[PDB]
Amino acid sequence: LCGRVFKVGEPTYSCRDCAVDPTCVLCMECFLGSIHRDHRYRMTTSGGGGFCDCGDTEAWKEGPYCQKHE
Amino acid sequence: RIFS
Ligand SMILES: [Zn+2]
Ligand SMILES: [Zn+2]
Ligand SMILES: [Zn+2]
Repeated sequence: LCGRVFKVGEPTYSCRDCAVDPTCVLCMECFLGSIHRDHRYRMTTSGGGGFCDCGDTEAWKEGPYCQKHE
Repeated sequence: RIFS
């Protein structure tokens, strides 16, 4: 899986429709290849640290994987 | 998840 660790200043994305909780996040690559790009998404600027949740079924009510990692 |  992705597993990407966020860097300082990096955009991170959650989906208000599908995230199990507010800490559930995707890196830009996964977000842009996910169903969530068509949903009510939210972007935050990373302070660094933390990681992409692509592929975690516990993190997403729908569409846990992006097209690249599925 | 976001940094914890
Ligand atoms: Zn990712
Ligand atoms: Zn992915
Ligand atoms: Zn979604």
